Amino acid sequence: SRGEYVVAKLDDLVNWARRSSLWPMTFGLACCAVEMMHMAAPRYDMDRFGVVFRASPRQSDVMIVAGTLTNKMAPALRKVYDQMPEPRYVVSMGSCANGGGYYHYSYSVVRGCDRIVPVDIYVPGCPPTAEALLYGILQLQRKIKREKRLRIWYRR
Amino acid sequence: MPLVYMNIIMAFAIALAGLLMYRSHLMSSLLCLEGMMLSLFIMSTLIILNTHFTLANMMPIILLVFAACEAALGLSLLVMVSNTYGTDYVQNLNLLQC
Amino acid sequence: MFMINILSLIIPILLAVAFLTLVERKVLGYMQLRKGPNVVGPYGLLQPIADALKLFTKEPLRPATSSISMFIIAPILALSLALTMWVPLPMPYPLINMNLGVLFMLAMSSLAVYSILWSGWASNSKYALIGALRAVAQTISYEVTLAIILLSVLLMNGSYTLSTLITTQEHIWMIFTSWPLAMMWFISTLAETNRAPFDLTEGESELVSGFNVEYAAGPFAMFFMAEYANIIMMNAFTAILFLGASHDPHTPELYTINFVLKTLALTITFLWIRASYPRFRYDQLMHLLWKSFLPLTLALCMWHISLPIMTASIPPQS
Amino acid sequence: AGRIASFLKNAWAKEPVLVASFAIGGLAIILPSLSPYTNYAIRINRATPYNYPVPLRDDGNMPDVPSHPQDPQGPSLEWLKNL
Amino acid sequence: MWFEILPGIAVMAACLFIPGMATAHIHKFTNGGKEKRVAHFSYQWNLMERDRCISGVNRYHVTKGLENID
Amino acid sequence: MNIMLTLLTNVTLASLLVLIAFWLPQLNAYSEKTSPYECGFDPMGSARLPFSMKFFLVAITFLLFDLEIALLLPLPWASQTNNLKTMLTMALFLLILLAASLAYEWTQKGLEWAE
Amino acid sequence: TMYIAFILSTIFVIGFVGFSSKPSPIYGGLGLIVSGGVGCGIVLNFGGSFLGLMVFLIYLGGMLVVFGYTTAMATEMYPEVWVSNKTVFGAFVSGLMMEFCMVYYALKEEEVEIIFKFNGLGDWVIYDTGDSGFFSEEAMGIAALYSYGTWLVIVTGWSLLIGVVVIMEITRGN
Amino acid sequence: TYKFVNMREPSMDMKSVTDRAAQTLLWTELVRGLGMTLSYLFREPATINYPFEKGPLSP
Ligand SMILES: COC1=C(OC)C(=O)C(C/C=C(\C)CC/C=C(/C)CC/C=C(\C)CC/C=C(\C)CC/C=C(\C)CC/C=C(\C)CC/C=C(\C)CC/C=C(\C)CC/C=C(\C)CCC=C(C)C)=C(C)C1=O
Ligand SMILES: CCCCCCCCCCCCCCCCCC(=O)OC[C@H](COP(=O)([O-])OCC[N+](C)(C)C)OC(=O)CCCCCCCCCCCCCCCCC
Ligand SMILES: CCCCCCCCCCCCCCCCC[C@@H](O)O[C@H](CO[C@H](O)CCCCCCCCCCCCCCC)COP(=O)(O)OCC[N+](C)(C)C
Ligand SMILES: CCCCCCCCCCCCCCCCC[C@@H](O)O[C@H](CO[C@H](O)CCCCCCCCCCCCCCC)COP(=O)(O)OCC[N+](C)(C)C
Ligand SMILES: CCCCCCCC/C=C/CCCCCCCC(=O)OC[C@H](COP(=O)(O)OCCN)OC(=O)CCCCCCC/C=C/CCCCCCCC
Ligand SMILES: CCCCCCCC/C=C\CCCCCCCC(=O)O[C@H](COC(=O)CCCCCCC/C=C/CCCCCCCC)COP(=O)(O)OCCN
Ligand SMILES: CCCCCCCCCCCCCCCCCC(=O)OC[C@H](COP(=O)(O)OCCN)OC(=O)CCCCCCCCCCCCCCCCC
Ligand code: SF4
Repeated sequence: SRGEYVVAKLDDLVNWARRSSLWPMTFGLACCAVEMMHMAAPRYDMDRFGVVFRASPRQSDVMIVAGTLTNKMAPALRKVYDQMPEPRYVVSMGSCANGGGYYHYSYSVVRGCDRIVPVDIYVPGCPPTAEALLYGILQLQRKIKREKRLRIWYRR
Repeated sequence: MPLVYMNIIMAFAIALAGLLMYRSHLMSSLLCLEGMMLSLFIMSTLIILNTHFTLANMMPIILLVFAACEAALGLSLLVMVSNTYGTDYVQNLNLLQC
Repeated sequence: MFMINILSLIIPILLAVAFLTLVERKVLGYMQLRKGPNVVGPYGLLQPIADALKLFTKEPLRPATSSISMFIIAPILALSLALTMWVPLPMPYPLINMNLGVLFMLAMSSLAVYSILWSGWASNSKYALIGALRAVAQTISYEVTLAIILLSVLLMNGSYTLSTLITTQEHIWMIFTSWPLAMMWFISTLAETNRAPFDLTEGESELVSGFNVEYAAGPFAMFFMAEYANIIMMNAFTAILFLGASHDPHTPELYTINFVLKTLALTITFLWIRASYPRFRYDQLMHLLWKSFLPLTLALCMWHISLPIMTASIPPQS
Repeated sequence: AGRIASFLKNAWAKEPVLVASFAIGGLAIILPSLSPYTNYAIRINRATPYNYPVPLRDDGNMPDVPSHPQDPQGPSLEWLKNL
Repeated sequence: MWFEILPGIAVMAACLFIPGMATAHIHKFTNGGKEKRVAHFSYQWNLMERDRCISGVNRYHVTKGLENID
Repeated sequence: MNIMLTLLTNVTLASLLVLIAFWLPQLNAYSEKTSPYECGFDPMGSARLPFSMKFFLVAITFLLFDLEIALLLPLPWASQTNNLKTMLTMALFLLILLAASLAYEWTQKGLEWAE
Repeated sequence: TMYIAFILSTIFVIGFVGFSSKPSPIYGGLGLIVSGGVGCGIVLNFGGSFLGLMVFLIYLGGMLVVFGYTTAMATEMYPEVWVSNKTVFGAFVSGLMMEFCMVYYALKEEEVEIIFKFNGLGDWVIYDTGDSGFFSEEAMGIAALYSYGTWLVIVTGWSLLIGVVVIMEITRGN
Repeated sequence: TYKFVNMREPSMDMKSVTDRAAQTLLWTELVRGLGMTLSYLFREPATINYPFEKGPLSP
């Protein structure tokens, strides 16, 4: 149908922009943040792919939770996630963010950031290599490529 | 007289009425005082440009100079009052009585 | 036809702003031993388009504590003045030919100051207020120094008309004539456009994005567009004012090519400086202009008042 | 003179900006009164005809006022031509 | 390599060429193939108005000469 | 007329951009999203409380120096006069008085920010 | 006619009504900037480009300092806007109504106020037929500040220097 | 053993004073930093073409 074709093309255009312009928030918690710096480094330049760090949560699309989330820190993480405007995505990086990590059975550690925020991608490792984090970012881009919001709305 | 001069004089009168009727802040009174000189500048330059009084064109600049000298004086007095009392309220300037 | 000329002045400026974003990314990358964007399109040419579409399809929010009226007006004023500053520039023919074309640009810049002040105050957040006050101090210092430097340079010219600037620079360059004022003017334009080392209103290291911390989606894109348009416009003004190009009335394209090349060179110098230097402190910036530039600026103003008289080289009034 | 030399040495080593500023200002103040071209600049400003040269009614006793612009009488800008 | 920056600068230059060339072409188009008259003073404006009046077509750029006086 | 048309065009384009930005995308606002930003924690005070201005004197000196530059701006036209010596004396007098103001403030420590 | 000067005069009066109703120094400064720009436009229509640009630039510089001072000295928890307060809205509406009454009366008839007599006709009518040539009369008159007006320069410079001394002395404290 | 990182004093001869004043007025070290960044601009980038190229690993 003509309307179906138009909405397919339009939401392919919109998904392309979001995929090709990813702005992670400047937010790193523990040793997993050093591998984010090495992904930003010249060897695995993330700026090639349109991935650019922004300090303010209002100007970020991806939250890369990279490090241990403690009980004293979980409210701040949820606050900044809420302050990020939509559409927004979450990449939990490393064992501490994924599950508990080395600190799973601890009184002061949240067992997974997915208890606090809805996580889209899980990147395993302690820490994941810069290539592993880059593969996670590319997998997130391919996940965005499949979103069909206008195609759902037209049939809604 | 055209209606333009009427509007400028009315604006000056409005600014004069604004200064004489304080509300709480001294800063708002200073803003009203600066508006009066803006209206005076506009009126004087309108009069001078219309009669081709060539040598009088330097008058509005001197008007502006002493305008901002007064603004500087008012800002200095305002900072001293704020340092003394904590706020720029005109109610605190009540130690001296008539 | 005048509306057509306005559109021809507006739309290419926005396109040049987007590709200046791309160019700055790539230049900083290659100076930092990276490649910069090269994946989105051929040599990353579609990156600005992707960024613009993403920003304007993202959700913009008004903070609960914000003053909505001045929250909206500020990006509008910023972009409007950024586009307006281009109308008297001769390339080689201005869109709007003004007898006093320089004072117009000074006034419009001083008005463009208030966009960041009102956006910071309207946001009703502490980081925004701190950025706004940094803007106040920066504008104080650069404004006084810019006024006097422009006065002296135009005193070497005879009037306030940019076409007369071209006529003056027919033979040699104002950089050759008055290079010290050129250096101080370049620093003052850095301060005016809020570029490094003077990017204090939007200093990410101390403040989280500064005055536009609460701005998201479209209204943020408008601030970015306004800043980059100001960068290009100031570089073009510097190129016209100090690097004069030969003008042929029958084939004006040569002046346009030379003007564009010099503007691009100055913009690349801006990006180069950003990649090369640390950031000032704003008290140190205020003490830099008043205690270093202002004495030299006054002395050079006296020198450039006296020099035409003592050498019988007073420019024609018209 | 030794005190002045020491002061200038110290100022040039601590505030070269101020030393240069004062030197340029002093040159700006002093030089115009010694340059021989100040009078030339005054004469060039005078020689510019902003307004119309209203003619004089001839009374028959004005030998120094030309009857025609090309007559030898009148001001000459030959000095300005070769300058 | 460093010459991968050139296409972006080339596009930016192409964008910056448009305003000046467009303004020049429009000035020549709306003024009979000649430069747009610069009237910075009342004398120049009066000259333009006189040219409009003497043209007979209400356009100052339509210039008349000896063939028109006689 | 032309300048008014240009200003109207610029303002209309900016307003259209704002309108598209605020109406095209999907909106989902709640209390937590629109709360003020303070690095993840609730602000202790208010952003409307007084913010001390350590350079209050330099601002007033800036007002006066802005007047000085306003006086100096008509110099390019004043250099076309026949009284070149009087013009030069007055211009240098104004510049020397401006320099004297700066020197007095500098030596009396008016350029030092409050501690 | 196009009534451009009259419209700009009306906007001038409206800006004055705003900052005289005095909501809070932020909006007072906003209204004063608007009034300054509109006055620049008025005097540009009347002929003075340099004077319009100068007054606009001076007030843009001045209102910058006022913003910094009202952020520091003259701020409160809930700053007042025109609709926020009953007194401010009452004063704003009174000023607007008075301006609209005067405008309507002047347009409908030759309005003679209790103070002055105003005729409702063309600002274009009141203008002059004569012209200058190859110089700007306003620019020449302003540039005559240095050749003529040596006394004015002296008193103005002395006033500026004394103003610097005074503002340093007032804020000395102790 | 130990060394002083910063305990040198500058010579006060006229040539050195003039050189320092020239460095102050003419931004010599700033131009030096600009030259360093330009050199890095003309050097070869150190970026691999992931995912078509992979960083080295070990057994
Ligand atoms: C949390 O701990 C940390 C980490 O983690 C663990 C880290 O990793 C790192 C490592 C990170 C770093 C070292 C740097 C990260 C920090 C930064 C602050 C980022 C640094 C990046 C840079 C300095 C350069 C990157 C570039 C940036 C940031 C700029 C961002 C780009 C934009 C905002 C672009 C958006 C604007 C655009 C696109 C312009 C708007 C669009 C237009 C104008 C186009 C419109 C055109 C038209 C309308 C015209 C259309 C019409 C046409 C074509 C013709 C029509 C004609 C007709 C006639 C119809 C650190 C330090 C860290 O501490
Ligand atoms: C105030 C400005 C006026 C001049 C505008 C000049 C042109 C502006 C160009 C820019 C447009 C920006 C938006 C681009 C399109 C995307 C957003 C969109 O679709 O928004 C539409 C909005 C969308 O509504 P929404 O609020 O659900 O928006 C969400 C949109 N999505 C889902 C895409 C995120 O439509 C409406 O608000 C109205 C829809 C129909 C209901 C009509 C109600 C009656 C009132 C209006 C009709 C006329 C009545 C006449 C009679 C009155 C008396 C009884
Ligand atoms: C900025 C001013 C506003 C502009 C408004 C829009 C104007 C048009 C915008 C230009 C559209 C550019 C589309 C770019 C096509 C994508 C390029 C290509 O590479 O994408 C492929 C296909 O992309 C998607 O399938 C669809 C993309 C968009 C297709 C066309 C959409 C409709 C465009 C025409 C309508 C525009 C006008 C209507 C709106 C105004 C998939 O590749 P991808 O996986 O990603 O790359 C991964 C990187 N690798 C290869 C190295 C691993
Ligand atoms: C010395 C007296 C001390 C007691 C009185 C003190 C009063 C204050 C100090 C006043 C000093 C100046 C008074 C004299 C003003 C002279 C004004 C004018 O008549 O002379 C000018 C001559 O100016 C001279 O060049 C020198 C002017 C003064 C130089 C600076 C003196 C600064 C002293 C004051 C310092 C500030 C303190 C002021 C407050 C106390 C004009 O010359 P001219 O060329 O025909 O002008 C052309 C006019 N045309 C076109 C019609 C032909
Ligand atoms: C038009 C294109 C021009 C391009 C110029 C580009 C230059 C390179 C760009 C990179 C620099 C940009 C980032 C640097 C910003 C900061 C630079 C800076 O700090 O300069 C200020 C610098 C540092 O001061 P401090 O070290 O803090 O010492 C203070 C002691 N109390 O001081 C300055 O003022 C230098 C400014 C240049 C002064 C001009 C030189 C004066 C020489 C005068 C001789 C000519 C006299 C003329 C009369 C002739 C008589 C015949
Ligand atoms: C009357 C003719 C000049 C007209 C005006 C000159 C142009 C404008 C210059 C004046 C502007 C203000 C001058 C301010 C001077 C005093 C400021 C001051 O206090 O300086 C002190 C004192 O330092 C000094 O050394 C005083 C400056 C001495 C300079 C005067 C030298 C005289 C020059 C004679 C010319 C010799 C020619 C040599 C040519 C060399 C090549 C140019 C140092 O500042 P700090 O407070 O320590 O900085 C902050 C640190 N926390
Ligand atoms: C040759 C003639 C012209 C041909 C092309 C004509 C169209 C050009 C584009 C015009 C602008 C878009 C028009 C509207 C597109 C459809 C939008 C829509 O209705 O989306 C609704 C839907 C909302 O989700 P819903 O299913 O309602 O779920 C409720 C929430 N739980 O889904 C959403 O809201 C999804 C979120 C994004 C919606 C906005 C973006 C739509 C595509 C815009 C592309 C252009 C963007 C331009 C930006 C400005 C310029 C830089
Ligand atoms: S997963 Fe490992 S490397 Fe990452 S934060 Fe936890 S302990 Fe550190």
